[PDB]
Amino acid sequence: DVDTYLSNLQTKTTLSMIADGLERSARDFDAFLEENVTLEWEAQRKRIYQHFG
Amino acid sequence: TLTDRTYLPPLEDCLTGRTVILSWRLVASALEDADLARLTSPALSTFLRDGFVHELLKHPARVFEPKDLKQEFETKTSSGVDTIKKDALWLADAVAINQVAALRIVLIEYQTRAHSHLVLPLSTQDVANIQEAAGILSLLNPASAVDAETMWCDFETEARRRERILATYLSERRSFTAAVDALVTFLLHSAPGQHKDLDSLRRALLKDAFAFDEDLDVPDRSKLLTMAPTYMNLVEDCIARAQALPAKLGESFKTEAFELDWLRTAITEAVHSLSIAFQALDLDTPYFAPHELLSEWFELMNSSLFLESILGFEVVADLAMPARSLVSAICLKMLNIDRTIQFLHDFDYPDGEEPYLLSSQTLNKIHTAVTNAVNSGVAASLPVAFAWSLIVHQMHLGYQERASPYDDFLREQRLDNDIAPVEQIAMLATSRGQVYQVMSEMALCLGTTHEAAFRPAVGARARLVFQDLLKRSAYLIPYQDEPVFSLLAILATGRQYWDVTDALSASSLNQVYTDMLDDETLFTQFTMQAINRFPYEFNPFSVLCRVLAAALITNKDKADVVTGWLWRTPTLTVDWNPAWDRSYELCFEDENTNSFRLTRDVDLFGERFIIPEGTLGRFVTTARLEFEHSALALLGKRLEVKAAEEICDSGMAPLDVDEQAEAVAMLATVLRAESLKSTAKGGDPEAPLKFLKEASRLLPHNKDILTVISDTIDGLVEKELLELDGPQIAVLASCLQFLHAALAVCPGRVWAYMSRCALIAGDARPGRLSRITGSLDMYAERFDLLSSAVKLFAALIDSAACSAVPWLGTSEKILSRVALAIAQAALDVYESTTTWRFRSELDRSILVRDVVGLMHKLVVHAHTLSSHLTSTLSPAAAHIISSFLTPPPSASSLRFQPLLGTLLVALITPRATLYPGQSRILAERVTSVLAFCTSLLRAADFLGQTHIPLQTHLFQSACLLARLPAANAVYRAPVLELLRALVEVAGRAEPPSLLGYLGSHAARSFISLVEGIDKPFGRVEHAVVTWRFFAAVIRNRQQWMAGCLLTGRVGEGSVLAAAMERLREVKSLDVQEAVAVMDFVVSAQNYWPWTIFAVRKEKEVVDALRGYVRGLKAPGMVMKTDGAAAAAFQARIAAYVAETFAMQLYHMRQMRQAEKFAGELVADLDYFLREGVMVWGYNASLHGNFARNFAKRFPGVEVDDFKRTMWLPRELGKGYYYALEVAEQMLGFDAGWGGVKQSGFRKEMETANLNLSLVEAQVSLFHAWEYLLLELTLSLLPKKENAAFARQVLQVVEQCLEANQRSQPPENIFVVLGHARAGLALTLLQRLADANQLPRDVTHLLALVSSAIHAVENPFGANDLPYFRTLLKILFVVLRAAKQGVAITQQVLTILDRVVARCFRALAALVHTAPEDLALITAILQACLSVPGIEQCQVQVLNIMAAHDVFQVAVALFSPVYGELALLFLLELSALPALAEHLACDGLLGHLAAARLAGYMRRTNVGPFAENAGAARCYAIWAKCLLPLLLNILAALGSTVAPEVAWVLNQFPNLLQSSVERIEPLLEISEIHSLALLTRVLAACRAQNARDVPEVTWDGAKVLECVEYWLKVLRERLVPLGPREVNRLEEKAVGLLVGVREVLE
Amino acid sequence: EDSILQPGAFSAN
Repeated sequence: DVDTYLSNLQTKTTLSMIADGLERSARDFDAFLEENVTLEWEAQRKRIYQHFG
Repeated sequence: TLTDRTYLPPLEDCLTGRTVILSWRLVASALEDADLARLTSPALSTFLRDGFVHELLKHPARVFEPKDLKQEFETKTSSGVDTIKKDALWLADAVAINQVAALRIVLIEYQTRAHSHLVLPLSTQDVANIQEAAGILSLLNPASAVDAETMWCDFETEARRRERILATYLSERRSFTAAVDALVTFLLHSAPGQHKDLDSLRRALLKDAFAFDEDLDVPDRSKLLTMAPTYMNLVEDCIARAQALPAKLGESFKTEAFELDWLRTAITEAVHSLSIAFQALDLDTPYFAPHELLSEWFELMNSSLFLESILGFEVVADLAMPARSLVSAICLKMLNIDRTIQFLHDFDYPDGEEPYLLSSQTLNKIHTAVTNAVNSGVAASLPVAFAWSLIVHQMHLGYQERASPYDDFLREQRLDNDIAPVEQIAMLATSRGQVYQVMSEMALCLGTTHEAAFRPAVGARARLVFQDLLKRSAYLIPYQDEPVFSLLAILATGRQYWDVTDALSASSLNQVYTDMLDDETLFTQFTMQAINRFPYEFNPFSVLCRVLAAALITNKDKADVVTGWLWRTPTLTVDWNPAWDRSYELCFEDENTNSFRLTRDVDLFGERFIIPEGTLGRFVTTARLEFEHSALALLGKRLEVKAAEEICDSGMAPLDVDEQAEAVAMLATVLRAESLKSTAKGGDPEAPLKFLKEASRLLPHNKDILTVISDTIDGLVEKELLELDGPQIAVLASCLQFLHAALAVCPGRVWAYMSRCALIAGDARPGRLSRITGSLDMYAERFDLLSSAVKLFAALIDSAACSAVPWLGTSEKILSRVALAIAQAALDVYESTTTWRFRSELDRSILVRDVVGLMHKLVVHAHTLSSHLTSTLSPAAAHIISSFLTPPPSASSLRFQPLLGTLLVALITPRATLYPGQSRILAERVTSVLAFCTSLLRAADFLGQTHIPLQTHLFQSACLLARLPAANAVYRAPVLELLRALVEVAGRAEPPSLLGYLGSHAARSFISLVEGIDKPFGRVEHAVVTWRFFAAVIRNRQQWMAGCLLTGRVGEGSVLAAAMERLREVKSLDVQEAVAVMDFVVSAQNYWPWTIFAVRKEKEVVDALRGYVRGLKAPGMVMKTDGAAAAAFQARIAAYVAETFAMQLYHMRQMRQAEKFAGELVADLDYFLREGVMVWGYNASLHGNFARNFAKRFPGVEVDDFKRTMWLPRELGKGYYYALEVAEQMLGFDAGWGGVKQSGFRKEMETANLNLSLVEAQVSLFHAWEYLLLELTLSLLPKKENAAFARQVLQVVEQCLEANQRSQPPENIFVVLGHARAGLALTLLQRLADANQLPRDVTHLLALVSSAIHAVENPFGANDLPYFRTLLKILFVVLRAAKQGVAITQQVLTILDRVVARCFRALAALVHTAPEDLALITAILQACLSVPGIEQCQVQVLNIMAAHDVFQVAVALFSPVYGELALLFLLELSALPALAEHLACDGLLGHLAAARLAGYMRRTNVGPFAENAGAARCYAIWAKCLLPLLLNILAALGSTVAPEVAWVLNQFPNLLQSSVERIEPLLEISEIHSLALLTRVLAACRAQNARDVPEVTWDGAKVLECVEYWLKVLRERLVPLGPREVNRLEEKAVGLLVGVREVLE
Repeated sequence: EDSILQPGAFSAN
């Protein structure tokens, strides 16, 4: 385990890698909003399908 | 029950390093420097408080007496030990010491191998680097220099190891002697006003060792008086070893160097024994010592020839002179000439002890010893012989009056009839004043000045015997100039002007001085005669006044004696002028007295000084005058007359050059004493002003004493400084000293004169101070000038630093010009000092120290603040920085060679227990040089300097600073600081490899020396210093040093092995050091995680438990409880702990081992829930109150003016933002800063700084907990511990939203919080929605968001765009969580009515950045219209949605991303039936058919994958938005709008063709469903009427065959481009197909 | 001042 950990290690500050979580969140939020608005359009269409009958 | 546990700890600790034995070197250093922290350290406290150490120091002979401790040695060496045991046995066999002492010395040498190696000659690369730095300064030895490899291979040899062991043994002997001497000194002559801990330790040591209790009216001196013979007997063995080296020692080691070292060690031991004996003797001054001991001591001295046999060599003069002086001192002490004469003349028995006077044998022995010493021809016996001669001269007369035991002596050696021998001895001693000269030399070597060989108290108590001898020899030999100069050199010692301080000391130290005014013999013979012989004999009276004013500053009982003598002198005496022969008449009263009376009205200096007619006088054969006057005014008048270059034939003679210099010097010293005693409580603040007024009395109104000094300077500065004789240079030095003295009480006139002094870059006339440069010889005559000028300049700069105020006659421009000239002169002196040839090194050392301190005070004062207060010295600081950071390449080395030479002289100065003055001066010089280097490095780091030419030289200076600490431990902290600053400058600028300059062996030795953080004492200051140094060294690109410091060559002896030992006791360790330890841990983790995290996981059982303990018992609000400043420290510690936990959790997650650790840690976040994201502890109330109170009392100076310029790393203490270190000296001049009962502005400023530090720690904890929770949200994805997790997340969100509303912190001090804590809650709610574990409690959570959106000033399109966007995303996720859940509709309609509409209108008005904001607002409205509470309040919301007429602006913007977003917005608006029909009205169709987009729509290029961006964009805007809107508006009414949609369909058939053609053997399947529903409804309508829907324009054959052929191969053309972060669509598609089967089938 | 190291003068001292 330690062998692979040292093999795949990069010379750089650790506090910068964890920071990437912010970027990843900012890039996931977009897709999450797109899923919100798609499940919303879906819901709306559904309620219309239950309005017409 | 007195073991050697604390004295000699187990060998396992010494070897493993867990406990460094407190060697005698460290104890001696701590006792010599009188350091508070070290003396109060737990280790040294327990070591000294032990009874074993007491018995050892009370019996040093037993420490080295030959004994048989084989059993103890074997028991200690049993349970690298073989080599240690072998060396111990070899040393015990060679030297007569016991085996235990040998083993201890070997262990100490083993622990101190780093120093022994670093004090060795440097390598070849080091010599090459030094030569490159040099471009005088030839203190190297390249002829014998060798490489490092051959130096290390020879270091590990056997012969060299044994030589080093013997050297360490001798050094430890000297250190033990010095330590016990200093301990006795501090215990007997303890200074008052010391720290409570020091007094308690002194009392404990006394009561434990000697039972000396101060609360007893009569302490037990027995055990203290029995310390004289204990060392007088050991001196025998000392001299025996000095005269004969060990026989058992091998002959190969008995080399010249070893013999010299042994002789020096023996001489030092003898001197220390003599000093301890003298101290134990003077402890009981009046009583006599046991004659049984003096007998043996005099026999010893007789035999050894007063140690002249061992001191006869010419290579031990530096140690012989002080040795001879101390021998004479102890001889005169045990002789007690004063008490002896008192007994011989009084005949009364003292009763303290029997004296040698009752033993004739002792008298015979003393007489024969003195005779042998005088016959041998030695100078050391001069004072002792003279004294004895006096005693015999009094015994003879005592026998003549009685013509009892002493008679036996007087008749044994035939000394009764004849008195020839003692008389001849006294004659020889007094001839040529040899006795007086040797006494003066001894006093110089036994004084208080820096030239003294012992400590100040040692010399103060040693001068007592000489003073008593002069007291007792005054009335015998008549008054004469030689005894007077002798007493002057004794009492004054030749110290400088700046050697005067108001430091209160023990009365004992002041005894030697006060005796001049206590005993009548020394009062009516020296003081009275000195006063009477004035100004005729000026030097004695002047020096006496000087020493008295310097010694009686704190003595309030005799503080006005100098003032009284100077203002009310009883008599006058001056030379007689022949012109006055016709102005006197003899009264014929007494011819022997030669009295007379003035007959004419003599007018002197013809208010002016006038003498009344009829004054009596005595002709001293000059004459004395018995007239009362103020000598100060007459001296000032004489100075004025001499400065005016005017001479009066009918007046008194003018003062001589040396006389004028001494006059001005004594005036300056008295003025300084007055200024120092006035500031102290209980004095008079008008003392210096009154003194100056008296000095300027009876003088011309147009000038004062200051003007007199100005005229003197102007007259003496006419010629070139080089063309000046000695005395004129002494006069110039004294006038500069007087200017320095007057700078305090009258800064205005001093600055006004310095503005035109014409001596520093003033004008082009000859006399400038910069012309004294070159390759000259700065002897004592020429050095007293510059050494005073530099200090005068430093005082001027210090006075100018106080720009917040006495100052009549000055201005900003004048002070700025004077400061610039002073800086130029100081820089010229610093550049020229590298060429002068001084008589000694101490002078150059003092000069370098002074100039470096001046430059450092100038540099720090410029960057410490950024307000206008630091503008007076700004041109000067700027000049010095431009000249020390980017100098020209031709004179670049001239400014750097001085520092290199200083470092060389420091790194090759030998260790010596004597001469503490030179040692402390060199230490202060080194510390000043290091501070100056640090200041230059920080200045270069600031202002954006990309190329620092000084770094190349600072690297080769660190090459020497790596070994410099080996000579003195004091340098360990400053040096490290410098290194830290060099590393910091190397970071913000790979850097030059430091290993290439240091070296492998040298670097490893330095690492092994510094790795232990102040182990023998364990102080906090040097600990924080070494932890910041380690953190800075690790943070930079240093990799070799970082690896050698972390690994130790895992870690077994590395810094981390001790950092873990300190971390496992944080519950009791000082919070101040814990912060630095945690900072070091974080610096080692972020850059070297693979090692630190690995070691912590391998030893987590000791760290995780302590972290949990700290977390559980960490209250949130600690201000209210006991402790106010510890709150910030605890917050910083918690922040660092949270950061480390987060980093290790990230590493474990990367290793997939973070589940259990995170699950165990989440239960420790209580302190976080208490004092985490909540930053409301800013308490702006008290800050505003302090600001108002400071602006009301200080209109000119503001509270923000004390803001730091970020020059030095801000401390997390009472000086985080406000510069207190400078304020203490800047605002403490007027009443209000000090305050009663420790109140005022100081305490409030300290509380404000503590609050700011607490806020900074809270922000750090905020970031740490943000990262921790961000990673935990991903870690804790499974369905467990959901309750506590959601509770914690919701509490954090609520605290953030509440802080966003409550009082905000300032933006100039801290970073703007806007957009810093919004994304935190944003991502938290994001992940919680992804997990779908919310309690749908938005009923209260949204109120804070609404209040924030209302009270944000609506910066929709302002600079605060990130803040607006994050608030919008937060409210979006909040309303989405609410949708998942009635009392909600009334609470969420506020956003639909006031927020969405206002923001949309603002965006539509600005757009005339915008795309993303409009899309976010559209998404917000879409997700908000989905709450269940809106499906019933549609009626209520129709009016609010119609009031703003948003549809008009939407259609306007639609008339192409903006059109897309407007279309989506109107679509989501149509989600409500009323709004659906409103959009379905003809308002829509008009623009739908008139839109300019129809231009691109009619073109056949439309398509989903069309190459053109416009075509694809239009196709998407039509597919994703137009069809749902069509269906929505058809739901309202279809029968009426069917013609319209039919016409739209046949007007643009290209869209239908593209939709039915792309799909061949998803957002388009929704289109198919919409078309199917439209077909169904239009067919149902057409079934009744035929007028409408003329053509369907739609095919069933093709579409049916398509849906047939599309119901694994489906993945052929499924390449989703948009979503790439997340089975997804197939289900939806099949659903739509079912819908088709439900509408078409 | 006077005779150096007056060895003969007698005074009360």
